[PDB]
Amino acid sequence: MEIPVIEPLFTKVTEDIPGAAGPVFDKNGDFYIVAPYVEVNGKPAGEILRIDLKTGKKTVICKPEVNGYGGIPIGCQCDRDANQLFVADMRLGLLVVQTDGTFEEIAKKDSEGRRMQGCAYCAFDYEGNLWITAPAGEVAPADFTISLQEKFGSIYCFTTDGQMIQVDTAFQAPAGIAVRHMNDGRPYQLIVAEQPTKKLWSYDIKGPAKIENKKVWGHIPGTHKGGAAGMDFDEDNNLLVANWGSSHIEVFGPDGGQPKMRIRCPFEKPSALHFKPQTKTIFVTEHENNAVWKFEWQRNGKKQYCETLKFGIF
Repeated sequence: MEIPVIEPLFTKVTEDIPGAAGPVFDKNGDFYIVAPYVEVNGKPAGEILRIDLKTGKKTVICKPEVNGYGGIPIGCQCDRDANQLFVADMRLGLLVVQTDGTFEEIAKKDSEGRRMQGCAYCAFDYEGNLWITAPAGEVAPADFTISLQEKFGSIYCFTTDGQMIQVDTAFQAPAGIAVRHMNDGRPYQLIVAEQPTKKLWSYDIKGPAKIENKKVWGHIPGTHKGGAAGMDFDEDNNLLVANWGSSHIEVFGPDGGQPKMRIRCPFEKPSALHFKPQTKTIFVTEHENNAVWKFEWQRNGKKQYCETLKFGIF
């Protein structure tokens, strides 16, 4: 059996975004991305940008720095309790970013007193817990390292009661992260991409910062440089994964294994993907042209945590 391949129309949203990644929509419908590879004096100076969907014009929302050390923001999720962005930063860890450009560095150390690792991708479950991958070594002012060769990448859970808890470690550059929910809305599986090994790993979610039953969930095709990066679910719990270096987005079924479909990209290096709320439109960031694109998927995306109601009774 061959994996079926579709090639839908990709439309340019914006361009000239150094290391375009972390697409996200806020509670007002505003579109945001990150530009991690922006530099000042040969030093990290990554930016969080807002983009007008009609024109493609860019507004620099936040240029985060802690004690003179610039950030490398990679992955974003919007909160539901307030219109604020949770941003995983490779130099600064987890950040909470306001629309006025002010930001708060969440953790310099974890719950056990260990020094915080630089983060890349984050994902909310419906209970409010933020699951985060950390492929980098220690946060600034430590020297920047990434676990591309040796296994020191970690997984974190920022719980609802504000605890930064390391839930697993010994990953070789952990990348994209997503939560599989059951039909009733209960968090069921935590899917974690491991980039160079071309594998997706899964956990069973038992509760806040509680993961068990670690196993191989899916396989990423290709022997190219790179692998799985940004990823998210559609409404049927199909996982769509940006496969950096393959010119493809992989489509997995709810139970994983081998991809059931491949989406051909007009570029080599998709970095991340995010649905526009209540639509079939996926916004894809990529590193070949350092640009943002959009295409229509077969169905709506999975309801995002920022769309849900904190005081809703259903």
